[PDB]
Amino acid sequence: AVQKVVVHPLVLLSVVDHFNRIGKVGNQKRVVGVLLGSWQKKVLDVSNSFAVPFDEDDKDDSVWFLDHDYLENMYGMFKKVNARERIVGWYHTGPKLHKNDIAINELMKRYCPNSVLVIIDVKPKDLGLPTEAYISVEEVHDDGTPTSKTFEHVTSEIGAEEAEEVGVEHLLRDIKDTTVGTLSQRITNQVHGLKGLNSKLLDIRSYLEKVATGKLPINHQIIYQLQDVFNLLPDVSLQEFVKAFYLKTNDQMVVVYLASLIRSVVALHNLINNKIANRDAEKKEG
Amino acid sequence: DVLPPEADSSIMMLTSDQKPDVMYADIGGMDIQKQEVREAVELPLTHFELYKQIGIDPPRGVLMYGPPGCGKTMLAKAVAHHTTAAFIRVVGSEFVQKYLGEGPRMVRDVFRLAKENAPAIIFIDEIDAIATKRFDAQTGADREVQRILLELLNQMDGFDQNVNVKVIMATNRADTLDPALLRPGRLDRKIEFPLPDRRQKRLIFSTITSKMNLSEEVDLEDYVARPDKISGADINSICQESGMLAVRENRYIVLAKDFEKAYKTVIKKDEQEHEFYK
Amino acid sequence: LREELQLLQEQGSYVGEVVRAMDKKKVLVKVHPEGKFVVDVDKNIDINDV
Amino acid sequence: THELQAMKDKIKENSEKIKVNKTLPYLVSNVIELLDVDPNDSQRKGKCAVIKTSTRQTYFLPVIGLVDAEKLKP
Amino acid sequence: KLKLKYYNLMIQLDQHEGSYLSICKHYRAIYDTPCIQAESEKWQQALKSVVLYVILAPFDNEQSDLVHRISGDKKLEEIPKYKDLLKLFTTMELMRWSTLVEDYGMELRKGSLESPATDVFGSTEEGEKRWKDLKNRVVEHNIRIMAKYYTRITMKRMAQLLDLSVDESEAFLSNLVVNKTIFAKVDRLAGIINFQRPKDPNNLLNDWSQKLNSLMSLVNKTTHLIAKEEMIHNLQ
Amino acid sequence: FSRVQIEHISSLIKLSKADVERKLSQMILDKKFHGILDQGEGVLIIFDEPPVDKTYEAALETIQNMSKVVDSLYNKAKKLT
Amino acid sequence: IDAFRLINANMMVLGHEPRQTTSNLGHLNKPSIQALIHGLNRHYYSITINYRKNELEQKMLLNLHKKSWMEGLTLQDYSEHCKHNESVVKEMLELAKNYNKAVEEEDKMTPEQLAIKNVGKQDPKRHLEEHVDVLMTSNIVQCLAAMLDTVVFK
Amino acid sequence: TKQYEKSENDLKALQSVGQIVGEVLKQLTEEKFIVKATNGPRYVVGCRRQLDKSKLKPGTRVALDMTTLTIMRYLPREVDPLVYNMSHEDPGNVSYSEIGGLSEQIRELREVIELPLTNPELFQRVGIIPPKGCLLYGPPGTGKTLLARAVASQLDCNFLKVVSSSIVDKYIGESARLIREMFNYARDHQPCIIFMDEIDAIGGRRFSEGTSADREIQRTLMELLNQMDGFDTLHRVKMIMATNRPDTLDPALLRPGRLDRKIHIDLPNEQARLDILKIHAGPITKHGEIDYEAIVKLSDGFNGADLRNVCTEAGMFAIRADHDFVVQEDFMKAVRKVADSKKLESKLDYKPV
Ligand SMILES: Nc1ncnc2c1ncn2[C@@H]1O[C@H](COP(=O)(O)OP(=O)(O)O)[C@@H](O)[C@H]1O
Ligand SMILES: Nc1ncnc2c1ncn2[C@@H]1O[C@H](COP(=O)(O)OP(=O)(O)O)[C@@H](O)[C@H]1O
Repeated sequence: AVQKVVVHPLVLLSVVDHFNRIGKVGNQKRVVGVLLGSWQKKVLDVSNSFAVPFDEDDKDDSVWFLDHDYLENMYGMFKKVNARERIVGWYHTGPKLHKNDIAINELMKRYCPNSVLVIIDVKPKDLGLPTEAYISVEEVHDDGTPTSKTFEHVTSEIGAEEAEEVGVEHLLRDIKDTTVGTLSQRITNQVHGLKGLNSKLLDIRSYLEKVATGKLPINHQIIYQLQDVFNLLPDVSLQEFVKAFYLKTNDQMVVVYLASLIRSVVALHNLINNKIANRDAEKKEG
Repeated sequence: DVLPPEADSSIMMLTSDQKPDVMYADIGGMDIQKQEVREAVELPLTHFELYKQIGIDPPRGVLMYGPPGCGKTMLAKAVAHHTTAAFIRVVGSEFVQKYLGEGPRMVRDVFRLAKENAPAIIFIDEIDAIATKRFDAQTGADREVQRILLELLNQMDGFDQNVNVKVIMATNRADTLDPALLRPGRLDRKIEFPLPDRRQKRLIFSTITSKMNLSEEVDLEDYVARPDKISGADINSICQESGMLAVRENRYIVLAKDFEKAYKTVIKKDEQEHEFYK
Repeated sequence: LREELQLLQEQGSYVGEVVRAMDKKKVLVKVHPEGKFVVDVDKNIDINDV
Repeated sequence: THELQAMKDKIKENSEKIKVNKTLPYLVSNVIELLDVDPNDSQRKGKCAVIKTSTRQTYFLPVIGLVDAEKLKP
Repeated sequence: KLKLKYYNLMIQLDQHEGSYLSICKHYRAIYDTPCIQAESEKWQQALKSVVLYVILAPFDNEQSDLVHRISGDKKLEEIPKYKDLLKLFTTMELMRWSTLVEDYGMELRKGSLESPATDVFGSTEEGEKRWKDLKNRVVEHNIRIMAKYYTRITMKRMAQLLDLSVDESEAFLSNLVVNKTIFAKVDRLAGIINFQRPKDPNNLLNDWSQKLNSLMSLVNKTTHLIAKEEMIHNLQ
Repeated sequence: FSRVQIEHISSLIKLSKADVERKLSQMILDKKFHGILDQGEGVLIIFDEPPVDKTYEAALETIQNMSKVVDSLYNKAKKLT
Repeated sequence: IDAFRLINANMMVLGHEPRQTTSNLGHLNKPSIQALIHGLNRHYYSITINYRKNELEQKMLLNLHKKSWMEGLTLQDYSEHCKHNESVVKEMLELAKNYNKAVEEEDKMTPEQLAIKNVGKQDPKRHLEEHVDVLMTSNIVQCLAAMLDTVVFK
Repeated sequence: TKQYEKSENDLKALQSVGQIVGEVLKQLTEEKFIVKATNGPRYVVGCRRQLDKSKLKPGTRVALDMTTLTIMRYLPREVDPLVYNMSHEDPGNVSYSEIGGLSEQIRELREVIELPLTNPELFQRVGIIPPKGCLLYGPPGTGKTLLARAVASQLDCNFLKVVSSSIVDKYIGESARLIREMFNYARDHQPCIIFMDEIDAIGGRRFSEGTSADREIQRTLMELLNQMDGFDTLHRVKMIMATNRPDTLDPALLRPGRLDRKIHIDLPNEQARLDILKIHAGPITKHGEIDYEAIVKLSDGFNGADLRNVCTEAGMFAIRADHDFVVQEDFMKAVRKVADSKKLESKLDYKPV
């Protein structure tokens, strides 16, 4: 099926600028549009998209509709100008999908064999790479219930090709690039580490909160198996983990030995040559 | 930036480890013709220092001529056994192009691919195609490829001194070869085609039949005289012709009537009572 | 570098041979792969310099 | 069952684009023909063709486009 | 279809002296003739003769998917000897060699089809060659799993597990270690012998790349944790 | 097999233990055979730690870097006198 | 990109050289944009382009492409640097230490030659820095492996 | 209606531009490979991600992108002229027996060509090198072109005729390369056979050199030599050569190798002409009165076509009377008298060997 999707900055902005379109008039609900995907292989890619006016009542929180004439002739517009582009699904700005979002995909399954819905985020806050990806699939259940659709999460990544790189790479004008080797890896050690702390923290806060409030199910199903997967590896020594310690010490040997070698070479060349050209410039001019 | 340099472009060389190769030791009639190639190939390549000691500069001149009898191209296949270097099959007319500039894209590269991949050797088979004297500007490209022949005449002297080349040459007709092609420091050594003779005959008699089935019936000392009065030849193929006459049968060892049949098929004639009164 | 790397594409560059100069300040020069041109000063090097 | 006239309209509109993009014959050319398909190393399908020009050039193209291998050998 | 019957003539040549591997795919080529048949005894004896030569051929990667191609057919499982032959191959573990003699000693009395006993035990010298070959195949089947599980072992426990003398253990360990299928360590005087393990750089590939290969699942922990979490929370 | 008894490895090679110990130790003398024997309990063990490469790089640098400062002795002691 | 606007040919009566407040004009002309392009400066003229914010979207789309050099999720890619993490990253350290042996065996030939030619040929060969960055990956070695004490224990 | 939209969706694939042909020359790195356009500019580009350079190799016909010029697809072998030289077909086979004479011309060429193909062991049994070609000449008598044409569809196997005309190629007569371009598939489709009529006008002497159009000739000869002068083994191709005269070819061709054997035709004997009339008298039916030796004894010293055509012309001259069947009476007159006019221009037909 669909493993991972490539979300370019162009489609994300194409939702967010429409969040300015209906956002200046407001008010509630979300920005929904039709997603134009490009499938070269099992890995999915996204290039363009277009948004359609959408309203959803709360009464009746399950009522939703889109304009098919807009989806039809504009697809005829975008397929005309670009024959490689076709609709792989739809999208919305969330932030969290209400249970009614399933039937939208079930309606457009006539257009595409598998429609992947992309939740997006117009205002960056947390925790990381924005948006989200959900693919329409029927997993049934291990409990043998009548088949129901719980959308499986698709990992989303940001990328570009050529011209879409040109625009944004000039538009940054913000932080140093990269710089490779010094600030890069250590700031990533802060972000990936600390955002990994509050991720599982708030996620384990939901683990206990769902047991405290929100039952049923809730708990079951995956709770006992997933939590035991957390209890798979504690994981400490003795024994072989002690061997990995001084083996890792034996690994840092070579690299730091080489470090002292570069120290001697850099100090030799630079210091000797600089003092030469220094003492020479002083004794000749003075 | 330039290339490494280089993987270059065309051919290139090998032709031994990737085949073909043919043993020269079968034909010994050319020994005196190999006497040049003996001293003019091995030591010139393997010693550049001895030429400082003797006080004489190694020539790039080598010639070949006469075909048929051919020798030549197959004799260039010989030294590919022992000396390991480039071997490039090239004529005058195969590197003719639709564009004039490809010549130095070959021959200027040919030099920079040779001396950089040196030790290397290059033989141009039948160089006589590019020696034609001509005017019209349609040949102005060829005039430029004989200016390329001049441009390769120009930049081949950069081989002086040391590493590396063996300039070996062959033509069946010496007519249109320019004086600057035979220029001092270009061709200083001329090999012609010596005609095979009683030694070479008995050598070309023995070398062919020592492989194919031979008989006690076969006395080739009569044929070092009777057919030898004219040919000459191409006897090597004539030596194979009587072998090709065994395919008329159903045969194992070729007969004597096939020996003469090879002589009666090739060739005639005297010619004439016009020569009887002389 | 980038400016000369910007300058040199939209035009290219070549090398000519002057076969004559003009009273109008122009110069008779060939584009050697192609037919000839006739082009003008070129105010640094004058006509009498070449 | 009434969509056959609608499909007739989309093949009239797209063949009108075949009237503007045939794509028009203008430059004279000559052909070189071959059949190919690509296994890897996933699996895909298609075919290719070769062409000459009036400018002497030659090109490697997915099979014509518009008329097909029906005719001819080049 | 006489050319297909000539295969039954050539199986005598391929099976005659030195090749137990050449009969692998060719006994499946002679198996195509009973497919057109319209035969009973020759068909059933072709099923057993083609399923019973697995022990003959040495262990190889081709031998696994080979017996997996013939495995699953509805006609094959009708024979309890196939149930024992499949029992030893799948999941391995251990079974007493005397019980293997019981199931493979009754095949002479079994039948119906006498053809497997004709190809295997029909010849005295060839039968004994396949007796020692069977001994080498079952002990190598034991070594295959045990070597992957070592670490270390003891010599006396190897003697009682393999049901053969310690010198026979060193003999079977000798001709298996010259096959370089498993690199062993064998010292009988101290009693501590061992098989495997890497024997890797190992300070980079093994310790580093594998540990942080588990850290792949550690950094992917919360990723698929919140996934399956939302999955069970949404549907009920 | 690295660790092996000397008597049964002489049974595989079919030779006396006297010239098995001396020939194998002669193979250790040639360095082509990595390992060592044990005469007390009659054991032979194979072990290796091949790479010296980092020490080669180190030595090549610093041993020549001696002559480097010797070369700087010429210039920096020339300004003195 | 580029910019173009057609000047009015009916203005040949009056002058062709506006505007006033030359700020964005004189700054737009530069580089002077070659010759063939400014050959269109007769009968045409360019126009200035500025990027208006819209800072929130510009900032998120800034981080969107920063996912390349920073990390994919700001978590994954350098947790993928925790996946490989010296793995198989020592193989490229073996090629880097082969660049140590290669480059520094000809780097020890440089200072002696400097004493022969007396001295700098300008130069230096550069043949500078380099494996300092390999030692910055060693900072990735020490840091991310020091995370194991936090990963393994509780 | 639906199939028309399918051709529309066919056209939805055709807006994609066709790539540029290329020949991979050599390589530098995994992102850099020496390649040249057919018009001469040399480039180094990157590949696509499916290929390995084992699927490319240096000196390989390939294709490149139209913008990035990246290596994408390819085909190893192509050319225009090859297969289009194949399609000439001769009735017979049985035309073998329809050439009349002559045995040692007929039978020997079978041993010269056929047996080399099927049984090269009989060459190595004795140890004799295989003849790689054959030569006809003339024209005493005639049939050099038909006996070839007949054997082509007779000997069967694989054979490719070489049309001798168009090689000159107008501008840039370098087309001697095309012989290698043809020999390359002759090394591919091997075994295959080649007939050549007219090697003499492409056998130019450069005896006393002049003007221009001779230079392109002699240069086109140098490759033909070198192609047979290899450096290569062409044995699986059989080169058959016939023309007006075996004289001007210069001695380079005249030696074995290039010219493997000497075969020719002379004036067919009246005994063999007795048979040449049967194959002429077979397709024509008349009244049953015939003496074959009559025309053979009356009409003397002719050729198969010369006899036949005039023999049919006699039937055509005799059918001028509008009567259908004709006895040899008119033919003992017409063929007699008509060929007498035809033997007026038999002058100067005797050419050197
Ligand atoms: N019996 C025959 N019937 C018809 N044509 C014949 C016969 N014998 C020979 N020929 C003709 O002779 C031709 C070859 O001779 P060629 O040398 O080309 O003719 P010419 O001698 O007129 O130059 C063959 O193509 C064939 O048509
Ligand atoms: N050992 C030999 N000595 C002399 N001639 C030979 C020998 N072997 C082959 N030949 C003849 O030489 C011809 C090829 O010789 P080559 O030198 O390539 O021709 P050319 O001299 O015209 O370039 C063949 O036709 C063959 O008959």
